[PDB]
Amino acid sequence: WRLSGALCLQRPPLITKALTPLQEEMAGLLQQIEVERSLYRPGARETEADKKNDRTSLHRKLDRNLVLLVREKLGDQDVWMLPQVEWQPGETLRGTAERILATLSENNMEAKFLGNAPCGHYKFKFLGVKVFFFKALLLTGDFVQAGKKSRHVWASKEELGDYLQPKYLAQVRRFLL
Amino acid sequence: DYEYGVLNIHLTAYDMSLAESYAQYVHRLCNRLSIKVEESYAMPTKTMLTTHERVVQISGLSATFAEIFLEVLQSNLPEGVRLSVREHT
Amino acid sequence: EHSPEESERRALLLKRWALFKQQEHEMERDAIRSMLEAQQEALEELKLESAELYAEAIK
RNA sequence: GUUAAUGUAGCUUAAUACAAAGCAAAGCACUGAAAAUGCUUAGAUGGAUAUCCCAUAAACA
Repeated sequence: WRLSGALCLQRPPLITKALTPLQEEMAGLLQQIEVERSLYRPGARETEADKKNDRTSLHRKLDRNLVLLVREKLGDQDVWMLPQVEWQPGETLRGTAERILATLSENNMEAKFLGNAPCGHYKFKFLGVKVFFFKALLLTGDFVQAGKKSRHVWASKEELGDYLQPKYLAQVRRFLL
Repeated sequence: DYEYGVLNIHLTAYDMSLAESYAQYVHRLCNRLSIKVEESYAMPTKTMLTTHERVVQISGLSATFAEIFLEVLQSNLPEGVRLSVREHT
Repeated sequence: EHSPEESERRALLLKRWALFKQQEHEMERDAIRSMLEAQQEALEELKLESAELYAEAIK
């Protein structure tokens, strides 16, 4: 059997929508009492303005969340895949998950693996194979080599359907936000 | 037998009321999701202007539960509050 | 002092705010269950293929 | 299509009678927090009969 591991990376949305003006006037009111009752170079809000086409760059979007999606090549297949790597029984899922972070992306991205339990598994057969879909949280991401020759794409769910058609790959949305 | 440790959330915001409002709001998020909150301690002012930091203790998480919760907190972010997750001493 | 129209205008937005939040909470609760069900469903899938693999994973 | 599921609102075989009920659950107010407490918010027969039924989703296919 061919053992293959994959990682469904999650990128946080940096900035939420602006508050309504009706909230602002209330915010001003509470601020005034707050003082009375008180007891004793920045990055651009959106860094896509210059790029407009850098799907490769980690910062494809800042207002919304993103999920890494990397074109992968197998021995007999070449299809658009979620970050995929070959793993062994000795290595645990987090160890396989950690290897995916540096192997495929070769970057100093900041990720923490809190839960060893995997979120998704889908099998494609023609040779029996299975793909492991892990989940993790990103506080921040430092993606080196933005312009790689590979087709790595950071898209949460909008492009998941476009690039991952079959339910074995289009059902990743089930455990996605 | 291992379970998620108790991780304190230090809500730092220049506005005292906003941190308190968010601290109460996030706690309302916590109890609804069945998150136990043992304490709501308050840090001293960050004398330099000053800022106010309020603790919201969180005990008990799950792998799927943690992933969903943290994004919800980010979306819940009203204005100019810095989230923080740190393992309890 | 706020006028009755101002209170009526504010009364409406609180209803909208409450409606939005309750919808978010219901969606959030379903998200917890859906991911947990998928994660639990994910656990079963590999167990059939090889239980030995999870032995490292569960640690 | 064969087997098989699944078809009152988180839960219930509460109910088809005199009501689509009870329960879980929510917002705001009250300022350690929570709870308590007051005022309030959102809801369902996707559907029949005394098994078909279409929808849905699986092993057969």
